[PDB]
Amino acid sequence: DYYEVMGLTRSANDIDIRRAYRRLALKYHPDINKDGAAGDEFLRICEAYEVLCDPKTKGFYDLY
Amino acid sequence: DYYEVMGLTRSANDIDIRRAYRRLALKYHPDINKDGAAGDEFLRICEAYEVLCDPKTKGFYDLY
Amino acid sequence: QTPLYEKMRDYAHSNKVQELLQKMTADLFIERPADPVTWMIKWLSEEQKR
Amino acid sequence: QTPLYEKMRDYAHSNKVQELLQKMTADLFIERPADPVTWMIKWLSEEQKR
Amino acid sequence: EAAERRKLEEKERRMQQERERVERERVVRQKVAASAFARGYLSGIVNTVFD
Amino acid sequence: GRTYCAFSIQQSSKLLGTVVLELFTDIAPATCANFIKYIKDGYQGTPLHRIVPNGWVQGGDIVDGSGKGDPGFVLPDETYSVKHDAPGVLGMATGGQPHTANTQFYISLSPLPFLDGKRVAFGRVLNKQSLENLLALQTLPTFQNERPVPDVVIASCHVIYNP
Amino acid sequence: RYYTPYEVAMHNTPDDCWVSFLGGVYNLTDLIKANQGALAAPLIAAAGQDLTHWFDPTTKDPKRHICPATHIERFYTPMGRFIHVPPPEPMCNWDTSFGLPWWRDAKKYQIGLLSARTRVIRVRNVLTDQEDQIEVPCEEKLVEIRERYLELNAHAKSYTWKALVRTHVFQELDLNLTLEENGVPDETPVFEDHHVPTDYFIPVLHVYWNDDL
Repeated sequence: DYYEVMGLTRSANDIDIRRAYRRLALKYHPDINKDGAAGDEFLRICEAYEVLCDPKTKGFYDLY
Repeated sequence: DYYEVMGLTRSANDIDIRRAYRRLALKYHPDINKDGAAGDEFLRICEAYEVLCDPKTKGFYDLY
Repeated sequence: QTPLYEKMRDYAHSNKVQELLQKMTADLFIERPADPVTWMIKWLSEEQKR
Repeated sequence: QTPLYEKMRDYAHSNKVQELLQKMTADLFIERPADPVTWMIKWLSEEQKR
Repeated sequence: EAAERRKLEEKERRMQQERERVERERVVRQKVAASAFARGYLSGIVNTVFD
Repeated sequence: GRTYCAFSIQQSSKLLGTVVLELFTDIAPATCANFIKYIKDGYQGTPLHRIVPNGWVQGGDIVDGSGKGDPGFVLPDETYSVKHDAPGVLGMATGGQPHTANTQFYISLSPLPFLDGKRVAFGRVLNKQSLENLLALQTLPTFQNERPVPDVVIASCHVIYNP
Repeated sequence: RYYTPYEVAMHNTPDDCWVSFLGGVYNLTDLIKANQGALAAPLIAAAGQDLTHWFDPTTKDPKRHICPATHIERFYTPMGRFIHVPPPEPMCNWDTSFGLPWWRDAKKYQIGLLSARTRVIRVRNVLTDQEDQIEVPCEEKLVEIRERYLELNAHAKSYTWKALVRTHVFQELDLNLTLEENGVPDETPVFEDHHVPTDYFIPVLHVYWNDDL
């Protein structure tokens, strides 16, 4: 899901999403995290934050 | 006055009050409508509906 | 995390398993048996020929 | 929402079949056989023995 | 036990460094803001003077 | 020229009001016949089950009195001709699927456009006193999950003005 | 007691269903057992999930709104109609004889209490060197930390604990005081706020042996 990948829950706030993306995308960035199982993880982190940082897309996803 | 901001005639059913609130709010919400005038109008609508929804407060205001 | 889920997503969203499961569930709902497990045994037995 | 559709939803969402499906799919995505038709047969045969 | 105490001391030193980093980040952001705003308002002031 | 029937509403040995109803014996005759046969034998102590604030006052179960279906009869769907647009429209209620109607009845308390064509409406309230009695029954002191905390009961029920 | 979110996640099946909402962990198994229809679907599909978004804080009932179709106020149930929710229109099968909604019947359907936060403790067995990271609620007495660690050593009761309390010296820890009272602070918020990985430093608990027989 777009939520579990960030680690948050379904009732996360806006600051909650900011903090979750902050830590998860400073832990998995290619220039910082050299290698591992961090190829798909960073891409889904970016996609989840992009979906969940805009209220219209966020709500449209939440209903479906 | 309160019935004037939503175009209420002091003789309309509660259903019409609900429709007025829904329509005006969804047209005037601060998110959907980037407009400070819309923001203060939405504030007025929220206060008016809050004081016009409760039957006890409805009578308390009507006696004024 | 992404690796454990991806290994299962890639398996489960591949055609053989998915359009086996969908037809099995469809026929299970159509038949409405008392005990589903032996009915699925049967259905898989006479579907193994195909 | 004809009485058939409602009856199917009641059967589809029942406890027995839904938990059985959840169990089977979890086990199948664990083992990951390249021929799920036969693995399902053996798995259901061993389940039915209990 | 000595290894653990050394590790904890290292963590404390790193956290002191990070607090210094955050403080100077805030200070430089304030510097750049207080230059940009000053220019962007003196522009309007001198435009009004010309008018 | 229609038939008329009345019943009383009482909460915990306190008379809360009375209501009189006209029955559309010219629009849906069989539904009125069943309703009068059950108000003559039944409804004498059946609680008001479901009470929606701006919706309807429901109730009238017989064998259980608490909202589960009853055996012994099933009522077919007669007619969708009376339209739910004004308060005080008495009608019968059934499951989602038609031709399962039972003694469960409901009286509207607001315009209800969606119900038109789904529920058999075959009566009306007669005056303003009864409608005000229902509208006052809305704001009981405490009612838990859409049921009055004490038993709001039909104490009496009778038929007047017609055979 | 208490439960980490992952611990709640372990039970997701119509045979053992646990849900966490409003800080409470609920074992809804007997509900799903007694109400097996299309009513049980929206919470079966969220077995082991976090259900706080359904409800609101001010009252324990689910969120409500003015229904657009009928204009009558009723529960907002986008997921679907869960058990103990009335139908939108007057039906003939929804009884109201039952006592209390399951989100209000805490005494019969609540076990334990959900942890608002969790932390990572690195436990080190000093006799036989065996490091182990573990996650425990950030507010729990050392007795239940020992209970969590009992799955690592079946003889952890005989062992004695020690922590790098403050300079800094490895000192004894009282069992009835939580990890925060005993002087083992939590710094992951500062770690995050200062761009330091939350797995860079972990607080450490040494576990010495106490000879017995």
